Amino acid sequence: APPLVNLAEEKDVKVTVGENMDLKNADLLTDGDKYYLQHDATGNKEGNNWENYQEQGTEVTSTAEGKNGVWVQVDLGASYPLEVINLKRQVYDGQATIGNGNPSGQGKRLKGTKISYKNTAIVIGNEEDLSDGQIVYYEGNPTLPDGVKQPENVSKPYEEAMGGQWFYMDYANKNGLGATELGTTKEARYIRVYTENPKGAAVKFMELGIYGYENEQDVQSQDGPRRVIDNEHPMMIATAYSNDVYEIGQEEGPELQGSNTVDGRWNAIPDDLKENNVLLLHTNNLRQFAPDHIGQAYLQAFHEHGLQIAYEQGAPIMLLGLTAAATPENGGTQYNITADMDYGWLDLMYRMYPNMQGVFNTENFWAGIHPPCEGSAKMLEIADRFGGFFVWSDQDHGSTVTNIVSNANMKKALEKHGDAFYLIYKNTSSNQPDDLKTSSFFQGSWLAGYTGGWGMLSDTWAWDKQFSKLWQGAGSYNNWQRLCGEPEALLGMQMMSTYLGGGVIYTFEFPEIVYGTSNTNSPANTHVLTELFRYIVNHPAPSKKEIMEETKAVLYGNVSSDFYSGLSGKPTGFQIYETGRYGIIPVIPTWGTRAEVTKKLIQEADKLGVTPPNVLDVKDKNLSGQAKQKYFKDLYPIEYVGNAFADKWEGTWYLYNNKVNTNEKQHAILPLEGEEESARLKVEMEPHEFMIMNESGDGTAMDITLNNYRVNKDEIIFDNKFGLTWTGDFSPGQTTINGKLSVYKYMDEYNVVNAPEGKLSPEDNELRTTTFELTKLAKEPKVQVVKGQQPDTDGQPQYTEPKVEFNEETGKAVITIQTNGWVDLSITGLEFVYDENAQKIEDEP
Ligand SMILES: CC(=O)N[C@H]1[C@@H](O[C@H]2[C@@H](O)[C@@H](CO)O[C@@H](O)[C@@H]2O[C@@H]2O[C@@H](C)[C@@H](O)[C@@H](O)[C@@H]2O)O[C@H](CO)[C@H](O)[C@@H]1O
Ligand SMILES: [Ca+2]
Ligand SMILES: [Ca+2]
Ligand SMILES: [Ca+2]
Ligand SMILES: [Mg+2]
Repeated sequence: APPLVNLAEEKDVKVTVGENMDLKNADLLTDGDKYYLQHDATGNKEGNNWENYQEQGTEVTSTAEGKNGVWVQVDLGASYPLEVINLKRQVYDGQATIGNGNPSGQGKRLKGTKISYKNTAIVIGNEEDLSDGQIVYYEGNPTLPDGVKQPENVSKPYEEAMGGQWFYMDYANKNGLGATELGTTKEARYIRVYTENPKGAAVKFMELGIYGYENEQDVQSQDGPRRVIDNEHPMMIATAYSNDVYEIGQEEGPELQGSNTVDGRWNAIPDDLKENNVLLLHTNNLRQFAPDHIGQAYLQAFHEHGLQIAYEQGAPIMLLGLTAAATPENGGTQYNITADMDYGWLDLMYRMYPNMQGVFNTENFWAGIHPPCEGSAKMLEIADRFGGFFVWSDQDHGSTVTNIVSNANMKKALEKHGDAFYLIYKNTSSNQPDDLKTSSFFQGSWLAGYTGGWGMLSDTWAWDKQFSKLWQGAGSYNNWQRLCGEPEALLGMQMMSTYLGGGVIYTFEFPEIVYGTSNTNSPANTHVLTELFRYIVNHPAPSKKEIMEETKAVLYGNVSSDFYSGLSGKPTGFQIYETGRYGIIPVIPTWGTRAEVTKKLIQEADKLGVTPPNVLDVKDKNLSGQAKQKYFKDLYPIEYVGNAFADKWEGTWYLYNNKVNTNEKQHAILPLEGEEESARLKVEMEPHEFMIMNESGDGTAMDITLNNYRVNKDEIIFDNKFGLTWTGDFSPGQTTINGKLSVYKYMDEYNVVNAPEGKLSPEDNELRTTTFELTKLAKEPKVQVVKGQQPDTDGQPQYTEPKVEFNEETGKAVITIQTNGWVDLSITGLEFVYDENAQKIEDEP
């Protein structure tokens, strides 16, 4: 257990009241329950109806005539450093009803009249009569203990809330309501709460949480950030979705999609990569549409439970803070139990769990604009106060970033806390060609210093919108089938392109396919993600300085989707390029006027010691399409010839075949280093392959890593040879739809890395050819596999031994290999001589 605890709950406390007061059911004050839900075992429903909100609690009643004010006091049994207090009293005058929310007819919200209590005060101390009392909070005019002085600044009443009220130990910080620095404590044994009900002599106290430490040695402090996210410290996020089943008080940790667990996902990660990974707790459709009491209870219980399990395993955590515009801010939806977030609870999670790091937001604007901005503004402030971070994932059709800045509170929060805020793409709607513009916006936002970084969320839902079987269009298959169809190597190609643009966050869905099921690692995870991510961890991406230095043009405004065609590549929806010649092309959205953005970018460049790029409005005559190619070709020299993607960056060539789902070979012809400048490497690749090449520099050697890992889904998924049920319906006794269960069955039984007996190795044994032509050489070069992807349990090879043909009379050496997966090749004994016929590395006339 972490050092910050609810002492009121953990200790054997004594509860008392003043003379002429009656005390009833004292144990309810410190039972950890603020909601008194009764039907947890049946999904918080009795029949088809959500259970009512029924408020129970410790009742204190004045029996002194004409004097309704009461107090209740807790003796913790010893003096402890206290940091936070949470007080909740009866919220509703009478009983609240369950009425219509947002969206109308599905969302549910409590309705009724809320109580605003008066003459509320909180006093703590180390004498039982509190003659040494210190004021934590004071509203109205309750008579304090003898020896405790009236405070100068007095609070006014507030409306009681579902989560209660939160108090901290700095009276000068908003009269005790203002959240303090981690570890701001006062030592006390006795805690007294004063309250007067506006109607009558009785107050029901539903909970008094008193959070502190066992001793002063355990008191925490804010000594720096919880993590660094940058080119030298990249971060992979894996989403841990609730399976939508949970019961408050259950012994076992929350079940995740695909028979996964929080601890299980963490322990599946290779040890050397754990420091660059985080788990995102996502509530998914847990208690979806539920009214306030059920929503808040389940949001809190699910996240706390995940945090605790993570804490025991040493796993850092992000929480889903906001999706589907489901926020407690005015106008919010109830599409998710994030609707019932209590910002006091979110603060508590950072104080209680040292492994709590970040907040995640995605997919809001289809459902509402300003509510998710208002909520994100508050959560960004909280995250950054604790040295944490905030990630916002979305595709930008053109108004995503401008919507964010159009909200005054979010704009202001970004100005103060922007260094802890990260924008990552999300290519779910792959059929809209906004992938490349999104990356440009997000890179541009970072480059100019409005945000702390950028990155990627690649979603296999992208495949659903366009394709099915290999080389085929969507056809008439179920969407859960098409979800499974994406080539594994393509995920690596996407990672490579994000890396080259100085991206620092990497995340993938559908998690049960890309990371795995049943706490195992999937084929994608094992043979692509973990391999390439290890390269990214050990070979830092370009810094902001390096991006700035290589960038000759920055655009301003809402760049056209189709701008990239005939430049870096046609937007495919899959976040890949035809060439690396121009980089990502940073486009700064309208964070301010062109002049304001220009000044900001110049300041950022100056700070890095770099020449500022020129800023052009997207509408500039030079970017028209006739003149755009001329303008960009004059700024950025050609590096290689051919139709494959290639980028040379700091001595290393990065390549891929850039066809998403068309079976075409592509090539790249590279000028090689050394004394002989006519030296050439031609690479030819079939689709779904990426490559990293490093020359020795003296023209004698080179190392090549290639990866073209692709599982064939044609028979198992699309022909459906095992007769799985791919539909959106529930089957008898199931809380998960058939389509999902089928994905899980595929991953558990039919596509298993190192498949044990009775399970199938992945369908990955059909190999494809990569060829390398080296010219002009005097003698045959030497090739060998340093390391290669090993067989699954079926014994079938993932590569064949490389073959070298060398022609004496011409310079040409041809190296051929067949792979499905990764190999590290080493080529040595290269003796280049002058080649008058060497391919010219230049543009066409
Ligand atoms: C009902 C259901 O099973 N949903 C799962 C599914 O949800 C995603 C798909 O519906 C997809 C179709 O193209 O659209 C996505 O927006 C949707 O994502 C989910 O909902 C949005 C609002 C966000 O909260 C996302 O974080 C969330 O994933 O697939 C996801 C995983 O891709 C989950 O399993 C859902 O349970
Ligand atoms: Ca209680
Ligand atoms: Ca380059
Ligand atoms: Ca080198
Ligand atoms: Mg195999």
